Amino acid sequence: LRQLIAQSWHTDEIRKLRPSPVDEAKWGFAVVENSLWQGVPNYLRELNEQLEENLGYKLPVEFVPVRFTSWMGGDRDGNPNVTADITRHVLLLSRWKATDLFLKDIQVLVSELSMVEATPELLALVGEEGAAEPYRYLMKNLRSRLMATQAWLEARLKGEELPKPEGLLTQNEELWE
Amino acid sequence: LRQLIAQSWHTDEIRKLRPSPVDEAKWGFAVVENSLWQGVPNYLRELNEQLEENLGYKLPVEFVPVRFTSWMGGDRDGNPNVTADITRHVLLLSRWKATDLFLKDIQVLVSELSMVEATPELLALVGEEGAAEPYRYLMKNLRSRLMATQAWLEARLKGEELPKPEGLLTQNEELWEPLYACYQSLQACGMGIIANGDLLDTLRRVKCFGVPLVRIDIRQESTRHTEALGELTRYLGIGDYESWSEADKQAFLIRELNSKRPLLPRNWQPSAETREVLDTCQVIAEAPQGSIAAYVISMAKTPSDVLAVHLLLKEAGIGFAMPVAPLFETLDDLNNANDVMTQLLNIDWYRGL
Amino acid sequence: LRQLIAQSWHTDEIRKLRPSPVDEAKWGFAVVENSLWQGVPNYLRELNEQLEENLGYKLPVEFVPVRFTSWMGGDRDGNPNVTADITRHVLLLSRWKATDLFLKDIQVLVSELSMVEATPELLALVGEEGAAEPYRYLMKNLRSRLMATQAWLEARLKGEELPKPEGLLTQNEELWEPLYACYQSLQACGMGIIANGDLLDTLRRVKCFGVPLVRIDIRQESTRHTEALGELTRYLGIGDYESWSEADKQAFLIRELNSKRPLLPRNWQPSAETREVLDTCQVIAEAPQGSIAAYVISMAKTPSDVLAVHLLLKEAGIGFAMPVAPLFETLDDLNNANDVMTQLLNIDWYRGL
Ligand SMILES: [Mn+2]
Ligand SMILES: [Mn+2]
Repeated sequence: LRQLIAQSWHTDEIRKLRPSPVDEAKWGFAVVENSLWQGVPNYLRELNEQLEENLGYKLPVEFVPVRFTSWMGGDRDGNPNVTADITRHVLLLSRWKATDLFLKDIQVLVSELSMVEATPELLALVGEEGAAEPYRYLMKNLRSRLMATQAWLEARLKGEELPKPEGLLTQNEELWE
Repeated sequence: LRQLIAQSWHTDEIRKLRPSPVDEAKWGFAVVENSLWQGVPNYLRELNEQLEENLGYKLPVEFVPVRFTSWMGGDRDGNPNVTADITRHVLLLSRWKATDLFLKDIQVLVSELSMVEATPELLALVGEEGAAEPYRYLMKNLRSRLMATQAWLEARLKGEELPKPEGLLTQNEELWEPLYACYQSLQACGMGIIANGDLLDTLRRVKCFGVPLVRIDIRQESTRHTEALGELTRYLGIGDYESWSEADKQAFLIRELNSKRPLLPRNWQPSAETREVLDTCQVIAEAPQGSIAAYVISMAKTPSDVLAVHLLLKEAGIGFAMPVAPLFETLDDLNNANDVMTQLLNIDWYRGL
Repeated sequence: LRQLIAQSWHTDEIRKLRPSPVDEAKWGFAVVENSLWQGVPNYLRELNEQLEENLGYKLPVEFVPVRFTSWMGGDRDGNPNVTADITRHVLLLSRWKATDLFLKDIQVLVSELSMVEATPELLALVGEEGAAEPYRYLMKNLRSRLMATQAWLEARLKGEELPKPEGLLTQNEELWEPLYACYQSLQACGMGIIANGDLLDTLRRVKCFGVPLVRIDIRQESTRHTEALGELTRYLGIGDYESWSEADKQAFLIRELNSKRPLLPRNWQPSAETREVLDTCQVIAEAPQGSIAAYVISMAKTPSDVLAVHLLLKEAGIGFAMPVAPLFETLDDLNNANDVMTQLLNIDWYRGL
């Protein structure tokens, strides 16, 4: 506690210059990772435990009633600094950050899913090659697919144009499935 | 809790095959990161708080009395699977892992050291360019330096040979130095509490774990050294070392240990066993100083047993003094141990080495 | 003609600085490509047409009696600027240039060998894949193989170290073989006239110039070898070679030439001069066999002069028998020459080497 307080008294930072839409877009990523990332799923577990306790049923797995959106790098009402270039940029950055957070989730999954008992349907979906570590297989495929798109956006962020990898992620269905 | 237990009941893994020295070397890295990494520095804080409370003084920052070492990928006593190639490999892997753990420490430091108040000495050390974010500067330099060496070892691990980057890390002094500089200014400039926090922890970990992460120890039986040196002598037509009495072996060993002309034939054809003894000393010699803690000689029975490894290491080209240790592990060897070392210390050459 | 003359009156270049061994090595490549490259094969065709006309027979295709060699970047007699580093460099450059000239020959061949009629033996040698354009196949393979080695030497020339490609060219046999296979089928399959045209020319150039382009010769004074071997002996505490009478020098040299234990200290500190003598033999030894034609010993006066270089080369690690040649260049040395060689041939060890 004394360390942490001291940090704040001595860790002084003070913008000298007006923040920019990217900076403000970045603070929202900070809120997303330090609180919403754990917060949403917990909210959904509690809500589900309560439904079943009090009413007798749980919402189906496919039903996620919450969605977060941001106006950062999207709102130009009255703001000349939020240009189409900035939005383009911020749009990319979000994708980069989702890749960052989704990799941490996928790593965990790649190591904890050592189950070998699987369904015809799931086995079919892999059929041989990784049919001796099925769930792990599908998590390893996704891991590469995420790592590929990450690589591509770090280039675009940098200003380089280069074709997009075969497993570029663009839709949620690609992670969901 | 139910999730965690379920994992264990369903997460079944069972080796199908004999683990390998790399695997066992890997479990030790797992112990290092899941427990020793936090454990050592805490042990050192508590010990320090107690010294000062009960006795009135704290040990100085530069004094880290604990060091961890591993025999994994270092002990070949009785184990044909621990080859000089494996040790080479494991030696590299440790360095890779230290880079991994040291980066996590350095990242933290790069963001929390936003202090701008610094000392003449520290400012000098950066002087302009980063003289507007001094401590951060030195942590960013180290970050690159670590990232560079990491990159290099992931290639070597892979089997690729490519020159080493300008900021390749090989010694603990290279991590110590900058880190210690920040500590000093922060104390000097009134930021004691920040200095004695995560910096202190990384400081202590450098000396406790450092560059190699965990130094290894090499261990081979005495018999194996006698055979390598016997095959060598017969090839040179000098005689047969494993037939000579012990006074002759020491005679031969002291003569060669003092000799300036080499003995190991440049392009020789030994047997598998001998080559292994010879290659292992080449790894020791090839490895950065401070990677290898000691050469242990299991089954040591006489003074020539210890002198034998000093000869081989000399032949392997080694620039520093490697601690050799006889391992007495029989009632008679224990019984004879004292006699064996008083003779060894009576040899003037040994005593000064 | 007026253009060409004008060029010379206005194209003035004048060295401002002393040329370097590389520059002089380069002028020899200029002679090789502007005149020897066409000249040798023409000399061989005329000589062959004459043999058959006047005597009734032609020499066999495998017999190329001419070979060109250069002393450029090989002769250090009296020249401090020709260092072992320069020779290493020039040795590489020659290989680069042979790749350059051999590609021009191979391109021609890749397009003109559209013949599809081939022999069992040749078809076997390709068997499918390129069995629908056989001769072209083998010329395309060689083309890549040459292009690969070219790439590798342009890096080494540049100072970069990177492993060598699978199809690195080092011997003339590697160019000869495929080329000779095509010749054989073309003769066998009725395409004599095509075989005896540009293929014949490249065939003869491989043996006349080959992989190294022009083998070099190394040349150092005898005195320099005596000093290197004197400094060595004093360091080992054996004595001082440049004081021993000639019978003692031969004694010492024959003993060591037969010895199985090395003599050159692994990490030694000689003087500049000695190191140069030692490094040069390491280049010779390091270089592919057939790059170096001979070691010439200017100022050779006694049998130990020749034996001295065989000892150094042995110490440098050399796997083949390098032709050593005494250079007698004084009236007395000429006068004593015969005596010097009859003693050398009376040494049984020398005679069989
Ligand atoms: Mn034992
Ligand atoms: Mn002369």
